[PDB]
Amino acid sequence: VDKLSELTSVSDAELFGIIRLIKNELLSVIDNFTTFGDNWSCPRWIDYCFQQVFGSDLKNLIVQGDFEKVFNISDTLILPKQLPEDILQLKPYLFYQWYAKRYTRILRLESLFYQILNEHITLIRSLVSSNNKGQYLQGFMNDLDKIAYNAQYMLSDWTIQLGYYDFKNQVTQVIKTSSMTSEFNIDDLLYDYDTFKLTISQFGADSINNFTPSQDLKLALNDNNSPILLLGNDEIKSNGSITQTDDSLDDETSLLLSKNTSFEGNFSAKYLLSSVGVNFTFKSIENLNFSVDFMNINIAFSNNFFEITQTGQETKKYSIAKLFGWNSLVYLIKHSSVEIWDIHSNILLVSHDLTAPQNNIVKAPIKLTNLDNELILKSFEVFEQDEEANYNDIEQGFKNGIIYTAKKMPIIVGEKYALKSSILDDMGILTSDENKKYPVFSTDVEVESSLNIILESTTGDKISVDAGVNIRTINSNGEENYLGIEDNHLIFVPKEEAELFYLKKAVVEDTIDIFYVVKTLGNMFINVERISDNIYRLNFKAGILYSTMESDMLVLPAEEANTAFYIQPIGLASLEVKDSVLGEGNPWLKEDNFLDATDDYGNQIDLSDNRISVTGSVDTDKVGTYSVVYSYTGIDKTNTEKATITVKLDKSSIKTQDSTLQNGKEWVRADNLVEVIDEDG
Amino acid sequence: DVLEMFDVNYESPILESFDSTTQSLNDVHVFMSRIQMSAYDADGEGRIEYRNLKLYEISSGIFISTDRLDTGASGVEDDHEMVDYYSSARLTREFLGESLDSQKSDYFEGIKKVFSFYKNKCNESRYIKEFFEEIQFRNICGFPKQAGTSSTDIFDQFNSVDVLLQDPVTSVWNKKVGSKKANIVIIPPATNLPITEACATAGFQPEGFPKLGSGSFFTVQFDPFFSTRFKAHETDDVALLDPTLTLLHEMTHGLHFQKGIANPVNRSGETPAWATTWGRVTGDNDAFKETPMEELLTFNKHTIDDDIEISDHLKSTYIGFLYNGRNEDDPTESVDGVYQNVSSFLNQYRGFEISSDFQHFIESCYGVKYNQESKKFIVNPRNIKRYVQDGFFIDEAKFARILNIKTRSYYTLMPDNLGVWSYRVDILNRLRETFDEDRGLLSQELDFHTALTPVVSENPALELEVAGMQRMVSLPKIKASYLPSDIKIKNFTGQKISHDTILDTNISGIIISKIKYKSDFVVDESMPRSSLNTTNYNLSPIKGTKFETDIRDKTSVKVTVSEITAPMINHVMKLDNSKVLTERPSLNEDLEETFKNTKDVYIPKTTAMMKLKEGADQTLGAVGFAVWSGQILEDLYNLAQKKEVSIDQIKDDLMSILPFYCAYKNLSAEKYEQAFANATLDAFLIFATDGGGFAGLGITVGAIAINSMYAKAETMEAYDSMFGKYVDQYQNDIKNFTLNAYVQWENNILSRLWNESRLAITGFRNMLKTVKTVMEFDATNQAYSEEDRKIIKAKCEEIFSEFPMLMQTFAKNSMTANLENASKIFNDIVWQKIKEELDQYVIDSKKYFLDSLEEAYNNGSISAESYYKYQTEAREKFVSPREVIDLYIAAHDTVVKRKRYIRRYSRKYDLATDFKGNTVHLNGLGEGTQDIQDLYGNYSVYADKKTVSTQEGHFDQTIKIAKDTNTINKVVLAVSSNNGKEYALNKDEQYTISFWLRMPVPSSSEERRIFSYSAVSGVNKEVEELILQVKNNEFVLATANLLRNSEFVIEPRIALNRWVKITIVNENTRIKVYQNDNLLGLIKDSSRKKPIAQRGTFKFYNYNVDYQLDDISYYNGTISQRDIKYTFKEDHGQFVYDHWGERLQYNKAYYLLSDDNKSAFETVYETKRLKLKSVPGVDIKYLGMNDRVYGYYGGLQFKLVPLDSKNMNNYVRWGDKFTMQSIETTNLSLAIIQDNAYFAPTQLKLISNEGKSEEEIFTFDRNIKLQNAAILVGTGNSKQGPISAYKRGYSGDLWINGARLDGYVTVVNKSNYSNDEIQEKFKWIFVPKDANWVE
Repeated sequence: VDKLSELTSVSDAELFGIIRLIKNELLSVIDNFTTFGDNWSCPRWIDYCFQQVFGSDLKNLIVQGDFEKVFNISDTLILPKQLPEDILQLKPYLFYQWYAKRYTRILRLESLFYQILNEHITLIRSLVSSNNKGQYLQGFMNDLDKIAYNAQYMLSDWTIQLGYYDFKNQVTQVIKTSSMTSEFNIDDLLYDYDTFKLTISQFGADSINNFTPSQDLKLALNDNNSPILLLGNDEIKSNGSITQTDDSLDDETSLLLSKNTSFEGNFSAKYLLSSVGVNFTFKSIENLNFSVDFMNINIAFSNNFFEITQTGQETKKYSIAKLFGWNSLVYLIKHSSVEIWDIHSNILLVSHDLTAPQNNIVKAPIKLTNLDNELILKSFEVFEQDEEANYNDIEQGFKNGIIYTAKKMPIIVGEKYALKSSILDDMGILTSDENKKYPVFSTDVEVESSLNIILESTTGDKISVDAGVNIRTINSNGEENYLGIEDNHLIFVPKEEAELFYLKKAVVEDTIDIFYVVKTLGNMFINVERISDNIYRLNFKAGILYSTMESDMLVLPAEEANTAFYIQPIGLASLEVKDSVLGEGNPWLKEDNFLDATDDYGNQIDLSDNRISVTGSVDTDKVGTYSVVYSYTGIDKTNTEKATITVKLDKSSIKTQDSTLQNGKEWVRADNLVEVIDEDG
Repeated sequence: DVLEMFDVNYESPILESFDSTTQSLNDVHVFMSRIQMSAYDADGEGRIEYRNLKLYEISSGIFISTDRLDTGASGVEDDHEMVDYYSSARLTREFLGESLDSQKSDYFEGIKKVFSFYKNKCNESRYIKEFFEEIQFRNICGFPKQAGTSSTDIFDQFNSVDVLLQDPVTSVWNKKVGSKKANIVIIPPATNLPITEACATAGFQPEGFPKLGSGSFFTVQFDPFFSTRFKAHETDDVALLDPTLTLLHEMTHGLHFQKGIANPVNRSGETPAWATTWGRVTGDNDAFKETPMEELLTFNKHTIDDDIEISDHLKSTYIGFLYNGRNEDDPTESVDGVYQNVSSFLNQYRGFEISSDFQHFIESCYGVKYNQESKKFIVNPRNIKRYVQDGFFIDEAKFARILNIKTRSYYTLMPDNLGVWSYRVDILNRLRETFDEDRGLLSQELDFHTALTPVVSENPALELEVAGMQRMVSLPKIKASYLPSDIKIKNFTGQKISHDTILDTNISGIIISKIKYKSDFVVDESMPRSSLNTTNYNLSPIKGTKFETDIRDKTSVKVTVSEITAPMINHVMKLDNSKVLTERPSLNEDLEETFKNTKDVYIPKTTAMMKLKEGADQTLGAVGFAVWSGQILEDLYNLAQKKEVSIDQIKDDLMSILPFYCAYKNLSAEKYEQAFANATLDAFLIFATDGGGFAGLGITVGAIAINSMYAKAETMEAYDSMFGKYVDQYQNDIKNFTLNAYVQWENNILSRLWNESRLAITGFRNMLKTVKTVMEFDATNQAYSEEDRKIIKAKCEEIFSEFPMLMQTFAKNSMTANLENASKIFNDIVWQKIKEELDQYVIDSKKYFLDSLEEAYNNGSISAESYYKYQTEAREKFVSPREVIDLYIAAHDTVVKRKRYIRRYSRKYDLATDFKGNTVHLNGLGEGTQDIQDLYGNYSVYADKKTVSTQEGHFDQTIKIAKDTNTINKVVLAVSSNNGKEYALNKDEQYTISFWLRMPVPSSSEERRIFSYSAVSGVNKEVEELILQVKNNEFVLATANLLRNSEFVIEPRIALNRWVKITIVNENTRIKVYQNDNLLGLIKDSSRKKPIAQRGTFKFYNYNVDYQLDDISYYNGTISQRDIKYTFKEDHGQFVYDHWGERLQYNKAYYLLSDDNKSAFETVYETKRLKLKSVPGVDIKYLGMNDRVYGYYGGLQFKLVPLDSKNMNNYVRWGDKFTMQSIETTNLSLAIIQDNAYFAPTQLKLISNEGKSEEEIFTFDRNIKLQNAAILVGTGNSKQGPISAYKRGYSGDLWINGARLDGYVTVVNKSNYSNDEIQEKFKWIFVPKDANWVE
């Protein structure tokens, strides 16, 4: 009221300010009644209408006894003068009798609130569309269409709730006030709510799609079988090679965007109160440089930095973690903010404040220019979402069934992985003991022989959670020992006495990582039990205490992270150095000629690690070349990288002396600076 | 192994001769010793003295004494009681009808029975075993080694107790013969302390300020024979504090004393501001309340009605500030921290060649490693972060969840005077069986324990008066009654970075993901537990006192406030009970006039109290009272519903308020809605004044300034140090700024609004005690008719029975409004101002870096290589931080942790719950034959192995229950929560039992029983409450614990081989039944007969068909229909299900049916075109009747082949693409093929799948996650790529409908018009050929 009174013009800003108040007026609900019914979801604007007419709201005048007074219901149900052979048969007869006698008198006051709801929304369509001309307006009228369609169903659903607890009350009163069936099972004459409600009205406010579908990117073929490319249902442009690849995160195909390859569609937010976005899955190989141009915002992913430019505003660079494998990203455009989400782990990545007003209602294009090596897209949906839709409450993972490594590539049968524990990370190395009968997690730094892991199923290559595996164990030399179980200990067995292990997806409390518990068919879960200061056993315990079976996952508490394992790849060890041409006297640290290193699992480590030794120094005073050996000493192999640092002789002096010029003495350089010599002199 | 107790009695002889050669000191167990105490004198001056005490080494490092050291007078007279019982006679004289020696013999046998209970709880939980180890067997190291202790000497005053013999020359026990390993000392409460006061103290506190990491053995002054009463979470159900938890609260305090992380202290000696929380009441003189964060971490109890708690990210901030210390701008207020005190202690051994037993003594003390070369301790700044983090791995709240014993802090004890606090606990079972060694106290109901009889009982109180008025409000003197103070804004300034500045390195900001698993404690049997080193100490009286935890403040502050605080509004809203009501309560609608009468009750000006101030009209009899009281109940529920408002401060969001909150600003609930137009964020505060002045929301954030560079040397190496260091402090300033911003939000906003959430639930509970007493006074109105009082008093007791659920509904809404307000103030005010300030910090520091780098290069103070190094460095480092995203992920992990707490909230809880609210996790943990075991350890499962099985099945595992056609009503599975203790019985108990049930069709009406819940009505007594059975040819949920005991016929056919979910919400009055997610009906209009507890048995009986069960659950309170629908959808997870309710499987023979007709495909006469034909129904007998149910075995069967074939038992999830292969002919698969020779031009056909075929890849519509059924979508691709629109007919997705002449396909509409109407999805059903279904 005070918004629509103190207004001579509706701004584009006040369009959003109004539609939130109409959504808070016509979609607001008072929840609880708790007598004459429990689920009584009455809209707020109708009880205000009953408050203005009768002084009290509708709960305070059903209690008074004015339900049949204010609904103009002037009739009660009656049994027939001859009841059937089965009093079960007057179960729907009282549903037809109550519909005619009493519900159509409720339904005729639903008619009046449907007319008052339509005449109010007609007025705010009149007060805004005549006082605001702007590109946002079609979003306001489209959203008033959505609030009207939803409030007309919320009004519809509320009379069924009023109807159900009136039908429930009239059927008790029709057989308590009769001697024919005075004592009888009234629950044989009543209906449950979802058979009463779906008999009257098949659809309610729960059946409304609040937003239009998500516009899947797809390859297709014409009637002339020409390779078109859809975005939902409408063909879009395509500029380069977009072909299919079996390289997927699951056993589906995937799209291969080649170098400098782009499609271009169109999109628009239908409503004002919506966030719009791009949901897409891709394999994050190195040197990816793609760029999505969505709703006049360019979001350029480049070398694990995010650049977001609004059209006509400053480019802002955003630093993320190194995205390692298959990533699900959502490029959300909100009001006044652009947000990038990881949907594997359900965390925020980038949040860029929009400095210009963002209009998502006009049609703006959707590009994806690839700009570097071949982007393996899996999905690409352009959706439109609720503005207060959280990505925090969703339980994390691909929700796929495939078991992934910590670097989010799927596990293939073979391929020599590495079991890591969650208690003790990458620094906790799986190995064999002195007797070569147990696998042991040793957190030493002098571990002799690491033990890699090979899972195998004789099924599909991407290993499912639903399939049991055998876990071979191969050391640095190639001794293959299958893992088995005796006396509740994980030991080494032959092939024929191996045991089916069932990897199950799990999470522990205060982390965002996806772990795996390893169980058997008998619910015996591998625990990492500590036996020495630096040595851990793998002993099976029956079930996980205080573990919650969620959807298919286990929610481990922080105290039961023994059972949480994860898997890393191997042979990803790297060390890259450069050759820096120094000068005589110019300083050198060991991190100057070091570019980038990487663990056996692919972790980007630096020179401050206790595995990279720099054997050699320089002088920077004598002219001679100096070779510095950088060396990463792994768990099994040590790779050394030569880095030579020349010290080129520099003799750089620009010796000067002072001068006094004469009467307007034309000036050149040569009268002052006297001795200038280069590096070699 | 762990609490392995020595053969030591009270009657065991003391050590009087040692001889030093024949016998070991490790075999001495009773001896005289010396413990450092905080003695007092006649002056009241404290001094830290040593006291002689006879010790008794009851276990391998644990000593107890029975002496009550003369530590000065109490100052409080004998047999008085402030809140703890003060006496001077206990363990000094004859006290309460027993001699000194009998008190001394009982205290030995009493403490040794408490530790007997802990040893029985050592083997039943790994989490208690890891505690008693970490606390008894630990190596303890203290830093500033005193006089008479050499370096490289493993036993000194920190971790040993002296063994004293008596002199020949005099009777004084001071002839030291050695000192053995000490971890714990349990003495009685001393002379200067009350009888019931448990207090933990570090054993040795040296002179000077305690260093963080300086460990000590801990002394506990604890008496297990006394307790104080507490008002439990169960409202006005008073209980007794369990003394076996009161010791575990102090050992938790004492584990911090062994690690050194218990008294964080700055350089000036005081506690830092980040280590306490301060309350405040301002007025004539200021009153404050300090609650240290070590107390908040020892009782880290996560409930709404407990102020003594911190979040997991605020805990980690305190854990990380103990580890790395915290430099302030004033360096006398900096904290040294653990890492910078262990590292300053282990560098004294850097060139000294310590021994092997001393090296292992430290390497297990601090997790460090020692190399034989270089003679030094390599200290690791991750094993010390792991050292401080593992000091707080457990707390009194986690002990009370393992041990099902109820608790409340001494720091939140409200004197609601039900009488006397101090009770006598009988731990030796002298009068009745009170305390076992297997189970603890067999009750906490204070009718067991004998109450003490004091002479004077003066509760301490905060006396608040309004300035110009006259009414004293004696609040409790606890943290709840004070305004929680804002944390001081930091205001980060410049650094002036040089090449030699030792800037911090181990600073971690907000940590998002951390495994907080306390690493297991390795034992070392090859380490000495004593030393035969007579070295005299300095036992001179140090002037001061020792830091004692859990000291109870017993003063009373009088403050004359200016403004009425919410705690006071809460107070005067209470009926002021204690009287018998002669006149009506003088209900007063004005707050500033209630403080003028000292007899009025402040009622808010709502339409619930204005109908209570004006009574019922007595002219109308029972009917007018039912309308009056009934309307008041409805008008109180209107105050409980959260309603959204709008603020100009919060863009794009509607903030929430409860109508009740007007009570705290004395508004009419419609003038209160007026005040949110033209408003600020300093509204939404019900508690916005400390008593003197306005105290608004501290949303202001300190400004962060860029650092300077000042080179003191002009070398090229000095600038490469300075240009490197400037980026290093740039990252350090951001990591401290985003961490200071989390603690400003989590304290000033989230903790302030959560405290105003619980000040509202208190005040709403207080005004509901005014509704009760006025409706009860009006029910005893003599003007009413005497047979109308039978109807009127029954109505007052019926509106009262709805207070339970009203106050749950109010608490779930007051929490949800104030949590979403604190969530929205973060997203819109705090995190926006962090992002706005750090954007100017990133930009100005980059501008400052790249104007000194180009200045130093052009001048020539840096090389060309170094200029190119730090230009690529500024491009990669001076960028938008990921710590403002880590600040987001921190603040939205605390909110999710509290959005989950509100979802599982119960007014009354008994068992340790889940995060879903469940208290049961039956699992089938068996090698070959599965024995069912509860995984939460709350329940005890009896499973008759002849019939109860456990299979793979529904979601993970089912409990199959076999037939018994011979003997009816035999319990075969019984999941009990009944220990045999005495619980708080109430009629006002709600719960929610819930289980999935798959039962085939039962042909017989044998009038058996399926299932019976039976709640605990006493001590090893149980009344049946909810019986599901076959009663008259229909399943009936009967009822056995109501005053009238109605039944409820399950009309929907639940036994048709399909997985149903039966939820029974048993409130007091109503019992709602749910099938899956729809309310089948109620049992109302009757209350509970016998009072019950929230413990009980889940007796599942034998039936005459093999039925199954799954997710048998029990919730401590009611579950909404909203929350039953949400639980039901999330129970199904990400799978697509059969009709039977079992997950779909690839390579499985599925009858594909239509879900509306149940009509199935069929080939046209000879061709491969499909025609949907109807599947005939089944004439069954269901419980002896003649039901006619849906038939499912008709027509064509279809596998779902995946895209590259694996094997059968893989499950189908939402988003899994497959290929429907015919089974009757294996070489044919479903495809959608355009023919243009039929009426339907784009029919659904069976095409050949041999070789490179273009069979259609199908899927299910992911965006419609149905249960029991799904919508097929022809994806439009094949295994050879996308299908040609010439061959197919269309190009994209096709829904598969039941319409020929459309060709059973319609286009999936994704245009901007598809949600203008209702979608009309066509559901399909997959029935596999099941063996419990015949047609």
